[PDB]
Amino acid sequence: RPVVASVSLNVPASVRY
Amino acid sequence: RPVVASVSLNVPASVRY
Amino acid sequence: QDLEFTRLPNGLVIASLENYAPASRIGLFIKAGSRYENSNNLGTSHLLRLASSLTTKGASSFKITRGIEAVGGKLSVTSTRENMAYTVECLRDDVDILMEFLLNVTTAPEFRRWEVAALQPQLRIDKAVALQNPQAHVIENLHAAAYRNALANSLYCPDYRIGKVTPVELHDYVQNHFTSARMALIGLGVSHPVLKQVAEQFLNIRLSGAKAKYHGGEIREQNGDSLVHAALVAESAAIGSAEANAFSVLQHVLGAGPHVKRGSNATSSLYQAVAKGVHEPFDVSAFNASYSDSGLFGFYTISQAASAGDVIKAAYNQVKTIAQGNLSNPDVQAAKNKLKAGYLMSVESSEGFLDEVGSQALAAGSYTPPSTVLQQIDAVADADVINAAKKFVSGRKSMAASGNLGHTPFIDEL
Amino acid sequence: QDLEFTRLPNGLVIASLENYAPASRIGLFIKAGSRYENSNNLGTSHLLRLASSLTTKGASSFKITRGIEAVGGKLSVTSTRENMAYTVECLRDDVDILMEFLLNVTTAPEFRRWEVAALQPQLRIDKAVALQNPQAHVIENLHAAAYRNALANSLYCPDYRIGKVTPVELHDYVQNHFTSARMALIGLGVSHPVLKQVAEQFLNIRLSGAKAKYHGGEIREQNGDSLVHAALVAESAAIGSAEANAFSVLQHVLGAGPHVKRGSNATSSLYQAVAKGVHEPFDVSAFNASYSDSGLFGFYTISQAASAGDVIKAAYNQVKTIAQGNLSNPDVQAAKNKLKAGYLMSVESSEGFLDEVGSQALAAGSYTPPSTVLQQIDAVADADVINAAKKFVSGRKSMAASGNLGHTPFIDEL
Repeated sequence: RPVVASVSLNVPASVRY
Repeated sequence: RPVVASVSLNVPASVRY
Repeated sequence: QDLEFTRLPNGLVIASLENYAPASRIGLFIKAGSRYENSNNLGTSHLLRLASSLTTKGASSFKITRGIEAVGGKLSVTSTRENMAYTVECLRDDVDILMEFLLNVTTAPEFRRWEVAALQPQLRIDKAVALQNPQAHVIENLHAAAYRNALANSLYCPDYRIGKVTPVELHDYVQNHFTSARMALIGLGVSHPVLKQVAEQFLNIRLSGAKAKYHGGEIREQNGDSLVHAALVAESAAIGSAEANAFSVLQHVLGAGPHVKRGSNATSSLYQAVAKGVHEPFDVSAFNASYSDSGLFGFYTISQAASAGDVIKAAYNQVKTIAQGNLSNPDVQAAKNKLKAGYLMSVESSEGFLDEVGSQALAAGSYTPPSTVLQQIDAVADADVINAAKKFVSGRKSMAASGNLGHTPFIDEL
Repeated sequence: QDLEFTRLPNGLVIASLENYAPASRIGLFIKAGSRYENSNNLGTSHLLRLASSLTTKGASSFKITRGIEAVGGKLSVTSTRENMAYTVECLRDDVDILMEFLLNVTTAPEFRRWEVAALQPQLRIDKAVALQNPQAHVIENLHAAAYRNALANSLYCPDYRIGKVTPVELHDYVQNHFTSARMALIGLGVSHPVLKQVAEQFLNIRLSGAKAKYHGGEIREQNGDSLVHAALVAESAAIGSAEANAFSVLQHVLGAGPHVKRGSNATSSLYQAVAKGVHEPFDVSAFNASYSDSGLFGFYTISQAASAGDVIKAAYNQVKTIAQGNLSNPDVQAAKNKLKAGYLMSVESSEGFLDEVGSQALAAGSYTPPSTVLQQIDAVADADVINAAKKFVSGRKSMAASGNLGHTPFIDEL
């Protein structure tokens, strides 16, 4: 699936798909 | 080049080519 | 309430939708993904994805991290091979603060020398958490194998690059890609003139990228895992083209992902086709990726070692049958009900909603409401759904896989 | 003195050449290279290449390492994708000891559990010293890209495999590949009946491998180095075939490596062809690899980043001219004088001599003296030398490269 990155200052870093 | 391995008990391990 | 949507002389989109919600929200979608990274500056966006919370001119790395937490907001950075979002959240009583924090990130980053040095080895963790989830180096090699120049640049950063990034190698990037001609100061839970104020006062400022030249190629990863993963794709088409909406429905025709928790996925043509003969664990689904210049389509594999070929040769044969006319209409109209749902359900949440309001604004220049899409799903043709798969089968193939690869075939053995 | 050469009922070759030299020497060439490693047991030969000096039945890992050093010998292990030599040396007054040490390695290895555990992390060093010399992961990926099943198995061991090798995963290997049907108890500086004694008393004991199915493929390594390395090859032929001896001369026609220290390599058709237009550092030469089942032929690159295409497109165009008939006879007869030399010069030393006495004995079954080879170099045809390059150009292509790859082209752009 068209994976997308995400980090933050307060949201847990994750891997959308 | 047709590389070859070589280790030993007393010769320094090397890479022929 | 309805959706304003405007545009400045600088090319800077805006939006706003004062839903009278308590929770304000902002997004600033930007085209600065990994594709605009040339050969020298690889992995820079990965670093820049963490470069939030760093020093600015208007405030320090410290003041930001405390002012935000006081009001109770966030500062998240979604990013893709195309885009680079700087999303936030807050309570609407305190937007005027958090806006000031934001544009000081983008409009005035100092990117000092030393704060970088602490920030680099963070990558070895960030890059590592992802690859606990083995998809995201399977999927990267596709873009590495299939495409060549721009979209092949992984989001994440190669190892050796770490320890070596330069700050000038950001200033050059920011001054070339955070540009008011290709941005989108989206908003939400907030009024329109407010944003029109700030953008004209801070964002009133001034490179390009090459095209994804498809190649067709295969990469292999014998990495000792107990399972197999594999993806097999072919040239898709970009978004906006109605050729897209034939794939995106052909997705659900073929493999959608589980709609029922712990379900047998009966209606999936592909997963059902594997279930005969196979009597061991597996899972499999469609892969649709639709970027502005181009895209990919195919499917993604999960199987044991010996049973890679015996699964992939169900998918490939199945989709040929979908290309040889063997198909029904209710499958499609059933499949559309899925596609017509996931779009709406995705934009259920303000965030998933916010992901779509602006993602259009950059490639396109207008917001398509949901209704106008559902027409474009209704106006789809069962001669496009077919082809579609004819493009897939006849088309050149790119492939990648990971795990044990002692019984996994190449393309040509298909 | 002349070269005895025999054969037992078990299929165990022997040799001996009592040159009345002071320094005795022995080799035991065996077919157990990486090719006979299946998907599960990868990197096992790498471990087994270090497994010398370990415990046996006839003696310990300790007694071996001290008895050898007392008399002053050695215990070296040359190994290839085909072969696995257990060479030694000594003074001829003390052969009867060192022989006993040897066959206890091969005929009675215990491969205890714990000595392995100390021995595994040695690989992370061994694997690391080599890749200070960047060729040996460029060259490995060729066999990884080009060939599929057997010869693609690198000599060296993948990372993740370390920490996980099993001893049973050696006993199964040894009992399947250190077999008296495919061995060669070569000797030198030593008499013939002596070896005939020992082999019948210890080696009087009892799998196969798949063939190298060429594919054609390309692998890429963007690894931040300051230079570029690249190799571009096509299907060669195996040894023994006179088609081989057309390549091996076509090697020196095209690029040989420097015969003059610090020389401009004038007579090399390829290196000279680069020297026009290019005015920066580079180096380039032919790549000939001739295994029993198959082989490869091509050339190997060294250049800067921007000037990869501008160098490779000299080689490829040049060799086309060698395939389009444009060629002279003295180049060949000059090139033969090189090939006729390197063979003899290689077997100058007893060791390099010993490398050839038995390498024939395993694939072939007879020792070809030097003279009989030099005839086979004289009987070569200038319609084989041509195709030869016609096979290269028209043939399917495999490729790999390492360094910076922002201006390095694929196959298809050639």
